[PDB]
Order: sequence, then structure tokens, then C-alpha cells
Amino acid sequence: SEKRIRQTNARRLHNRYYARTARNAVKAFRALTDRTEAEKKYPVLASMLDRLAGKNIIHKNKAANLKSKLARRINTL
Amino acid sequence: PTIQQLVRKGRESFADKSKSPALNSCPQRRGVCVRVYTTTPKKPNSAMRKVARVRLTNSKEVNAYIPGEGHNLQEHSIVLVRGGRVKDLPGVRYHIVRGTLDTAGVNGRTQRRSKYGAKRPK
Amino acid sequence: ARYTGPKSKIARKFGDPIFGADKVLSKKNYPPGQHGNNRRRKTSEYGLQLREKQKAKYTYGVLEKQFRHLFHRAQRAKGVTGELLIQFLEARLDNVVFRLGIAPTRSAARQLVSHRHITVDGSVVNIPSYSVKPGQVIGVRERSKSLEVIADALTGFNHSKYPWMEWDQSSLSGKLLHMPDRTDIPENIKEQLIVELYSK
Amino acid sequence: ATKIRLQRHGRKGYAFYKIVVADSRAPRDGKFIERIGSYNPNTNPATIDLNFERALYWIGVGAQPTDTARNILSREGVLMMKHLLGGVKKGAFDQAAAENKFEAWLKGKKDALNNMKA
RNA sequence: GAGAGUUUGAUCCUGGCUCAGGAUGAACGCUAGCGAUAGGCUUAACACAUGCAAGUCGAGGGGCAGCAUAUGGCGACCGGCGCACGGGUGCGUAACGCGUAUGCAACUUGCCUUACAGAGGGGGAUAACCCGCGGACUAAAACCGCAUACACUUGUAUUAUUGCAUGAUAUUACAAGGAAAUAUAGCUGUAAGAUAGGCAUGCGUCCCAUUAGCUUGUUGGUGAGGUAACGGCUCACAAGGCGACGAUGGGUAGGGGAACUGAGAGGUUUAUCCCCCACACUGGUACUGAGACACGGACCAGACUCCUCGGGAGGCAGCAGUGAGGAAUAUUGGUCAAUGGGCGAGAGCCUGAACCAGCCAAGUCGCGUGAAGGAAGACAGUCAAGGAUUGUAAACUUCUUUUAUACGGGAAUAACGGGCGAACGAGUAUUGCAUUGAAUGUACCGUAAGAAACAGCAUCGGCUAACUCUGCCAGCAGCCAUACGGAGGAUGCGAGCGUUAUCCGGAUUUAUUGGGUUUAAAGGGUGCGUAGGUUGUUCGGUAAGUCAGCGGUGAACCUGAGCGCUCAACGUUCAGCCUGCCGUUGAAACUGC
Ligand SMILES: [K+]
Ligand SMILES: [K+]
Ligand SMILES: [K+]
Ligand SMILES: [Mg+2]
Ligand SMILES: [Mg+2]
Ligand SMILES: [Mg+2]
Ligand SMILES: [Mg+2]
Ligand SMILES: [Mg+2]
Repeated sequence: SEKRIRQTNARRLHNRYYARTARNAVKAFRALTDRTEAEKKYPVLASMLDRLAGKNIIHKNKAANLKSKLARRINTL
Repeated sequence: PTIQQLVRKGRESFADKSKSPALNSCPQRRGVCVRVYTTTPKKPNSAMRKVARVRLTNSKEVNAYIPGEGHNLQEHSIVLVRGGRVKDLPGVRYHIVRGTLDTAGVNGRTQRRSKYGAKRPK
Repeated sequence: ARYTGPKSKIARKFGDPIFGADKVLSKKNYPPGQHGNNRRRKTSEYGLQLREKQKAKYTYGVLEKQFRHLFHRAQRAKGVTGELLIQFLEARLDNVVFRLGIAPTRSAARQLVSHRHITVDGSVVNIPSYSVKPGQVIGVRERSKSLEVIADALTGFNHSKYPWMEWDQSSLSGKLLHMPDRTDIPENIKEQLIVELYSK
Repeated sequence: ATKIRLQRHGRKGYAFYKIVVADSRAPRDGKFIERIGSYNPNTNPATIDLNFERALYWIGVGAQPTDTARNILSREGVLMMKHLLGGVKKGAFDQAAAENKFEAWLKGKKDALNNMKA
């Protein structure tokens, strides 16, 4: 019975770390102004979101929504 | 009424009422006799009927008629009460089931034994 | 359950010796009890219908639930209700044995059927209420073809005159041709009274 | 996954099975997607009724049969690769001729003589 | 598709009532043989002790305590999958919850099937082990990078087709970004299929107006965020929205198919069975996961309870005990042999699902308790003779069913291990496998032997006289004796028979089908008038009502025909019902516009 508790707790910490990292990266990217700098840091954050969706921490549709929003912003500066 | 009147209002149906409401749809009930007394019938009938005031388990007071020749019922006796009303007696709409719990069968019976809880003679 | 009571009482109550021929029906033609042969109080039409139903039941050895189910079957079936009811009553296995003459009385036929001395289509059938269909073969079981009672009952029954029954003494068996008509059935039961009693 | 299995539907002491296509999570005698046959194991010839076209379709789309359902399908001849042949055509298996194999095996009948001479 | 009685001195009406009939998850009284097949806490989402109910994989990994000299295997640990199903309950809920019919160009979907591609390199932890709760070491198909996917996601452009507005689809791309597992069967990406969910709609869905106004994210818009997904779902202008076609509030209830009942219309209930929903001591919050109201998970707050002085546990609406409550409902049983389910390459393991057995007048069906002869014994009743009575006693056959013995199926068919056409799937041949189970069935001993009660008997109503006598009886007429009690007889039924409770029909006693209002209950004191209901005649359109055709949709039970249960209940197959809803084509007499 403790095996389920331990596995659930370890997985909860593991998921929380990566989800929080991705959320902070998205929040930091949303505040950028320089178009060249935003275009330079967009690929790494897109990679982070797609890797999260692959690891199943978030949904592929959620990653797609976030990437679409950030690409639209980078288009409009 | 007109069809428009019936469309507007409609018809009403009223559910009937139980002839023995203190049973609460149970076929029988358990009770305790408060007072075991004797009563007089209506005008065209003359006798001394044996009735008991019974407190049912559902906290209801009933008047139950004790049938058969003679009984051993007293106060604080646990009895079984079933439905059935006597015509001449007013307000007595229940019967005591003989041969169950405290009340015993009618002694000396040979016919209609199952109605008075009398065992088959040897 | 079975009636298994005295038979001359029922015979005298109904007048007709429905259980065969007896020496008691003469010099005694009154219903049983101390109140017999004291004239005849007017019995109602309902009483007459009831007495006809009881006559049929005591004749064929059938209790009330089975009789009611037989009436339901006749009502469902196509034809005259009363004629169908009498045909269904006569199509019972014990009645078929009795008409074939293997046993002297209907109760004797029922006892033989119950004790498994009767075969239907080569197989032992021991339900006395079994409904025999035309074209079937009902015969004595091979292990009991030399029973003294069966031999005595068949002695003198060389007639086998029933049109709807074909008897073969070589095989000790018989077959049913068709369902006989009510007029051909030799029973004094007025099925119309039973029909109205059960339908009203 | 989608499955081919039997629902027990007879009575006590006499089992009759309904060959259905059902989701595996469904109750044994409960919800089913489709009914494709019936199975009576009480008769010695082991009576089987089956819808060949529908059974083949469900096998094609990937329903997984239970052990007894797979045996029934094999006996009826659904389990075949004649349609799987990519290098041949009109490959009449004709195995129904051998699968007939009518087992008309009966039992001899004996009788006991009634020597009641008394 | 049929009943009866009852207001009077008598009659015809009106009107209620009481009895007849059918049914039950019933209970109670008397009595009780069997077989088959159903059912079994209806009262509280009451309380307790013990045990079981969900595990499996050593073809994933480090290992090795129980054995052969890590190899058989395997306690524990890491890891994969499952426990969200099966099973239980009906609290809550009047709601797109449920039924029926659709939509998603606003959606998600583990395991299973198919097709196209790919499986290249590397790193760090920490369980167990070891040394003491703390520390040290280490492996993986655990976890995480880098490389490659242009089949996927995102952004832009081009071309073409097209829909129902937002738009959808298909070639062309350039750009960025995203995977994998190995062991003796597998893994990753994408697409399609199948399955399973989600959301939104038309219509239908209980009483109270002694409930008439309700609403401020509330109605719409712009934008943003968020979600699998559209959306006031959330967050930063306008004043709208819902309402006598019943809003709001209050009360009550899980909803359907069944089932029962009636000629039908309809009515009653959802016990067992199936589908959907809700829930798991009471609330709140999430986490894990393809999937969560998390039914044998966690945290917190409550209350209750238990065991211990630092504290720790439980939740009985999973299966069996017990207690309590009640008129009332069973074993702390056997087996995984069959069907289903989980895991495993398979063999296999587990399974209180299930299949069985036990208990219970026990609902239904079937059978027995003997068969054929035998004169008017004894004893009971009535009047010398009726009746019980061919009844008994005698004598002769049978053994269904009990008893004892023996043979004894079917429910079990694939397995696993050998082959054979060949490149993996199948197709054949074999071993072993039955809880029930001395149960079906079969056969032989010798035996009428082991097996009938209950309610009526004055009329309705089928059944009669004696002895007793307020005691009583009672559905009614009523009776203190053709009615009370006993005796003898007779009449119903029959392993049952009566009583009570509940529901339905006759009952047209809510009357659309199908009732009434001078005097039996019932015309408002009379008008005007709002909503609503109804609308002279004729011509021409329309097609809402109406009519017709075509198509889709709608387990079990119930209806003709079979088949199997020795018959029957029952089981099963097939023909006849679909007589509602939805979509799409026509017609124009009538109603509507
Ligand atoms: K999972
Ligand atoms: K099993
Ligand atoms: K008009
Ligand atoms: Mg990568
Ligand atoms: Mg999750
Ligand atoms: Mg019976
Ligand atoms: Mg008046
Ligand atoms: Mg007036």
C-alpha cells in the first residue's frame, strides 16, 4: 500500500518540476520586446513545450495552443 | 366541461384511504395492552365484548377486539394486532391474533381452529 | 394429489356409474350421507354447472388447477371450446391406455403409467397427464408384457372397437388415428355448462 | 479491447451461450455491441449457429476472441488466410467437405426377456 | 369487454359504501411427502468481531532468505500493466439528469487491428544490499539530454476544389520543434479502423399561485487567459434576459425497458433481469493516470468508535457471522471444473464475479400418498330401518416414490507437448482437466409397506340433522337457533387451506374515447371588458396543421409456428408487431396565414 503512495509522490514532484519550469519560461517569454531576441529564444521554448507534451506532463493540444499564441505574438512584435 | 375548459384545468383524481391506517401498510403489528376492558354493543345487540387498548410499536393507540371464548390478556402484555372491524362496536377496527406472542389459543375449540390458534387435538 | 377416496359415493351422487360397472349402483341411487334420497331440493343452475364440472373431474381424475389449465388450452385452441376440452381430456395418457383396454379402469391405467409399464414411441413415459398426439404408438413395456393384470384385462377385449384407436395384439401396442368428435366420445358430460361456468 | 465471447443465457443445469461482440469492460451478460451467433454445448454434436460474414468482419477489424470463441470460429472455418493470399486468387479451400465428417455413431440396443411363466 | 348486496310499509331514481375476481420479494394461524425451476432485510445509504473479496510478470533490473551442484524457482526492493471493470447502494438530484432523434467545420480515446517509416549515441540519480532514525555504493524496458523523423505540431506563402457563417480538404514547399527496448516476444512516430467517453441541441418529463415577479456575470459585445474542446468558463462597454405557453420559491422523487393489470384508452410499481445517472462515514482540495464521485489510494477539517500515555487506528452501501429494529427474509459453505475478467510469450496464477451446494410453505409446474375384487362386520350418528359403507377386516397383482446394493453418463474444449503447406498465420493428430457427484439415468433385492390436511354448510353460495347455550358469531340481510359451541354427515379445494395488508377491474366513483348542473351535489346577483377560445360566403396564392410515398431508427419479455426439458413450468429458434421518433419527396378538399 505504501508502494503506490511513494510512486505517486515521486511522480508528482517529477511532473511539478518540469511543469513549473515550462510555465516560468512561457511567462518570461511573454514579456519580451526585442524581436530579434524573441526570435532567438523562441526555438528553445518551443522545444521545451513539445518535450513536455511528449513526456505527457501536458497535452499535445495545450502545447500546440501555447506555441500558436507565442508565434502570433512574435509576428506582431 | 368544454374541451378548452379541460385543456385549461383538467380532471382531478383523489387517492383512497386505508381502512386500517394504524397498521402503516404492514399486515400485522406488535403492541402492548394498556387496559383490557369490557364494552357494550350498539342498540340492537346485547353482549359484553372484550376489547383491549393497545400501544403499537409505531406509537399509535388502537382498540383491538379479542375474539374467541375467554382470554388470558392483562396489562403490559405483548400482542399481535391485525385488521378487521366489528360492525356493532363503534371505534373498534382491529383484532388480536390469538395463539401468537402472549395471547394463547382458544381452549376447547375443534372447528375453525386455525382462526383461533388452536392446535390439532391428539 | 389424487382423490383416492371411495368411488361408489361419487357414482351414487352422480347416478351414472362413471367408474365402470358396479353392483352397488343398484338398490342404492342416492347421494351419500344421512340426507340422501330425501326428495330432491331445487338446485340452482350454478349448482348444476358445478355438479357437471365435478362429474368431469371425478371421471378423468383431474384436479381443479389442471382442469382450469385444460380449459384455458381449449379456449386458446381453434374449434368448439367444449368439444376441444373433452378431446383434451380424452387425449391424456391414462385415458388412452384405458380406451386401449390395457387396464380395466382409468385409475388402473394411471397406476400402470405411474409405475412405468407403458411406453410411448418406444420410450418409457410415466406422466399420467401426458397429452397423446395422433400418430403416436402407446404399448406395453417389453419387461412387463406378461403381467397377470394386463393379461386379464386384455382377455375378453378382443373387440377393440374404438374407431380412433388401432390395436395390435402381436406387438401389444396401439395407435391413435385422430381426435374423435364429441358425439363419438361416449361420455354424458355436458361440456356447454362447464364452458359457461368457466367463462362467466 | 473489442472482444468476441459468450454470454451464459440458459438456466440452472442447462447452459446456452450467446456469441456476441462486446467491449471487454462490459458485464458478462450485459451490454454488447452485436450478436453474431449461439452455442449449445449440451448436445453431443455441440450445436453452433454463426453469422459468417459478420464474424469475418469483426476478426478483420480486430476483435479478440476468447478461447472457446476462437475454437468455435475455427470449427466454423472463419480462421483462414485465403483472403490473406497476395500471390494467389480464387483459392477455394473446400475444407468444409472434410469438416462435414458426419459422426453418425450410434449404440446397439439390447432387451431383457420377461420369463414370467407364472 | 357479463358480476351481487345495501336508504323504503312498498316503488322508480341519484349517491356513496360493503362484499365477489385477479396479483404479491408478503406476514400470521392450522397442517405438511417428493422432484424441477424461480426468489429470499421491502424496516436504517443502522452497529459490531473474524476471515476472504485484485493481483500478476524471473522472456524488464539489481539480487537470493526458502534448493541442485543462482540452477529449479522465489520472500522483499526498483520497474511494467491492472485495481476508474466486475460487484454494492438510491442519499442527492425536477436537471439536456433520463427517454427518443440528431450535431461537433468546437472535441478526446490506454489496451486491440491494419498501413507507412524508424529503433544512432550518451549521462545522472536512488531503492534494495552495507554501515548506523542517518550515511555510503549501484542497475534497468526507472529518469533525462544530444542525433534523426518534414508522415506530426506551429508559422508563412502558392495553387486548386468546395461548404453551413465562423470555414473545410488536397497537392507544393521552405523554417523551427517533437521519439524508441530489449529479451528469448516485442519498442517509437504518424494515419485509418474499432472501442469508449465528452459537449451541445428539438420534443416529452410530479404537486403547490393559501408561491407573481425573478436576475447584476445577469443578457449581449470587444479583447485576453484557460480547457481535449465551443462558451461569462474566468477576467478587464451596452442594458439586456427570463416571466400566466407559469419565471422564482417550496414540497416530493433516481429515470427508462421490463413486470402487473384492463377489451381498449389508461393505471400501479421499477423486487429479481437489462440500459443510463448519482454515491462510497460527512464536507473540502487535488495528485497519479489514456481514463477518477478514486469501491478494497492520499491530505486536511469534523463527528463517532476502538487500542493505548508518546500516541496510533477504523469506516460493514463487496461476501459470509452476530446484534438491534421489525410482522418478516438464509451458510463466518465448495470450486475456479464451465463462462467472463486482470496479468503473463505460453504453460500458468488470482478471481465472495460466477458456477454450485446448504437453509426458508414456497412463487410456479409436475408426481405420489396404492390398483382390481370383497356384504351390507364392530363402533359412531339419525330414527326397526336409513347413513358413514365396499368404507373396514380378508385374499391377489404393482413398486412411481422412500429404504439397501451395483453400473454409472452429459455438462469438456480447447490445452501443453508431437506434425504439415510454407516462413507467419492457420489446418490436423494426442495426454491430462468436474465443485456439483453415489446428482441424471440404468439394474437387482422385498415391501402396501414409510406419506392428508384446511375452510365452508340459514340467503346471496356449492353443501344437513341431533345435543348445548349470556356465552357468541358476523361481508351483507342480521343470528342469541336449518347462523353460537360440540357430535354425525355433506360440500370447496388439496401439500395446501384460511386470515390480514397492498394494488388493479367491474367503478362511467374525474366520464377525450365515456357523466352531469329546475326540484337529487352543481349557473357566477347583473353587466362591460383584457388575455384566450371559436369564425358568413367567394376567388387566387402559401404549405403551418392535415393526407400520402420512400429511407433510417426503435437486449430480454410479450403473439402464431416449431425444437429441447420423459410431460409441464421453463429454455431456445424462427416467423409475425413494430402501431413512436427523425429525414426527404409529393397532394391541396378542410383548418390556419
Ligand atoms: K495507465
Ligand atoms: K475460471
Ligand atoms: K371559414
Ligand atoms: Mg530529441
Ligand atoms: Mg493527469
Ligand atoms: Mg401441486
Ligand atoms: Mg340542490
Ligand atoms: Mg341568474
